[PDB]
Amino acid sequence: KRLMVMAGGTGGHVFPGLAVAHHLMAQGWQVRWLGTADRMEADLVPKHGIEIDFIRISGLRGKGIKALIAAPLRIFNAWRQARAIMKAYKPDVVLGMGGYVSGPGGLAAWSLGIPVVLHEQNGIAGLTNKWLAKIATKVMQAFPGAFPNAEVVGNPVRTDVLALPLPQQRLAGREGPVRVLVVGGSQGARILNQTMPQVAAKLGDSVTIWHQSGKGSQQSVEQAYAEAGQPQHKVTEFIDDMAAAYAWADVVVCRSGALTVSEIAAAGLPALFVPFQHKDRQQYWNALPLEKAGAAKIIEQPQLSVDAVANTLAGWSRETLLTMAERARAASIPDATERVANEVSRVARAL
Amino acid sequence: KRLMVMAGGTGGHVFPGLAVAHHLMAQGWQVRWLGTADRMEADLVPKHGIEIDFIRISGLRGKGIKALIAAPLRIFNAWRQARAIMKAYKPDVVLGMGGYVSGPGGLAAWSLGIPVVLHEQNGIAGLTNKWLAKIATKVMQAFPGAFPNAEVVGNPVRTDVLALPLPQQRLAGREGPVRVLVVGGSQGARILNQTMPQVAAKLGDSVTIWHQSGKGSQQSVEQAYAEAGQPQHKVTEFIDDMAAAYAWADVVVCRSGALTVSEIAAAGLPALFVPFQHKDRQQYWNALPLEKAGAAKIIEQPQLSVDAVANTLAGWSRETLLTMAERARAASIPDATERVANEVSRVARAL
Repeated sequence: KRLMVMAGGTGGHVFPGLAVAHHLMAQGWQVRWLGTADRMEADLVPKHGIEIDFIRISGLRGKGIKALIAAPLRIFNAWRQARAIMKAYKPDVVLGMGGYVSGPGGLAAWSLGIPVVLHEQNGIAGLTNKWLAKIATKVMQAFPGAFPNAEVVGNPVRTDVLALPLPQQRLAGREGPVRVLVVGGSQGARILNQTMPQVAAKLGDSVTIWHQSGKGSQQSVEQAYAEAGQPQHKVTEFIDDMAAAYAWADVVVCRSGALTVSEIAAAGLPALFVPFQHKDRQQYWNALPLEKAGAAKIIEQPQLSVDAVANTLAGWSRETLLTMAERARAASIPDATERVANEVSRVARAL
Repeated sequence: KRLMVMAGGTGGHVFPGLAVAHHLMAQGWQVRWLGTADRMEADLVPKHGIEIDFIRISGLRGKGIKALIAAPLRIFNAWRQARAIMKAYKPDVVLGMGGYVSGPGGLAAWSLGIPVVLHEQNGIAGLTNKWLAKIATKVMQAFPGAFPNAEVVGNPVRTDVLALPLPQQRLAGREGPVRVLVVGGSQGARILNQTMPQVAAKLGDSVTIWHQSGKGSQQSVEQAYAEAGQPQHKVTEFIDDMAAAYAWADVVVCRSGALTVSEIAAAGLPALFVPFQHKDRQQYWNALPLEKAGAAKIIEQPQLSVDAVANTLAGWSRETLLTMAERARAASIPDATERVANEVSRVARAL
């Protein structure tokens, strides 16, 4: 069976799409990618041993369906390019993980009678997925709320995180300072590198921190902690083994990208989410589900301060943290990858 | 007031000598150094703005004072070199901090009628100091036992450590995992770098570690802890602010060079001393004083192992550690520099 995946690196849709592709390739499936030449998937997908076909959508990015149809020549051309690719590759089903390229791609598949399956990783539907869903044979979403009735299947999560012991077991008999894990990602989180050292000064002996500063920020954060009078805290540029860090932690302080929220839920860890601000507030919507379940606390930019973070952490006892961890695990969906792959398989079967 | 300090090729002798030098220079005293052009003092002393005269003694092969004294022409020449140096500088007194170069220097001062003051930093007198004591006007030792009746004045301690709050204040209300500070010095202690990660594995959550690995060993030790399943421990190449680390720690695992032992006592901290093995067992004798006071535990490499260290730490309760801490502080002398400085002043005035 042939599967064509539409998922660009922008918006981070390529990673979950890659998870599904690899899962199906292990089932004998042939997978081909549909993306754009000057985007991240152009370099990453080939490194995964997967072939990729390109189309041009220049000037069409950021346009919703009404805006696309208002550009007759360009939308028709991208649509014709995708149609040619699909007539040649002849996929049995097309999977759209979100992203602008999936618009013309989805329209091409649909016009050719190829079933379209979509997956939305965020708490709020992306511009393209929102309208593409109307010609989709099957629509899935990671969290509830992005779409009114789409089956909730979660996002793919790293196997090592999924393998972690349940919260009660992991936290059993644990006493001593609340272990705070600060995660900034490869590039690091500027606001966290600046805020946490002062938070440490306010909380003193009540917490033990492992702060991941991001590339080239190890030295300055390490210095900030010493200046705050809490030099004993651990600061690393990166964390290669997130599963090991999650197993150690009592609570995590980090941004709320969609995959990150799913990973946190699967790890069964309480979190204090600092959503990246944006008029769309995508990350805010990604974290909301966990906050609603009482597994995390969201502090958007408009309320972020040293005192807000410090007071928030200080208010969480070990009993409260255990409850939050369990609620996180409960809000988790461990087999998102298999579920999506199975639905893509069922739809290709025309069942 | 002119003083000539004679201290050999080891920080053990040189560092305390520099403290006494600076202390007196800030009081109008003129100070000059006597050492060897090939040893570390040749580079360090000039960096402190102090002039340094050298004694050239070739063909020793590392034997030291015992060899020099067994070579008639060599001892005669070294003694005359020192006399020429003292005839030109005309010091009112000379301070010997140990080391073979102080031997010809002391003989020279004695032959010119210049009083000789000695300071022994270790639990066992160095051979040069032992013989020199036979012509010295005043002998002082850091710990009792080096010499039978020499005044005990201790060793110079960095003042940021001397100012650390008392054990009761530091440990008041402190709970949680025992904080273990592993110190290997600028070059690191290979055995500690290899032993502590394994010890961490055995003690798990009962301890929190801050391991100072030494130059170029940060990454290998960091990796060792991760492989031992305890990646959360802090690992730093160096520790500049030792006072801050000592403030944080509950117990210290380190070598027992003389200055280190005095520093541990001043910090009022329990310690697991791992003496550097040698025929003279110098470090063993430096530590023995604290252990006898019930402020530390000594473990020589022969009976040193993962289980040996882990078992020792696991056997110390917080109540016990507080006791040891108080014992350590009680066995401390905070005015070593001022004390030796005063004795030097008294002798120079022929009091």
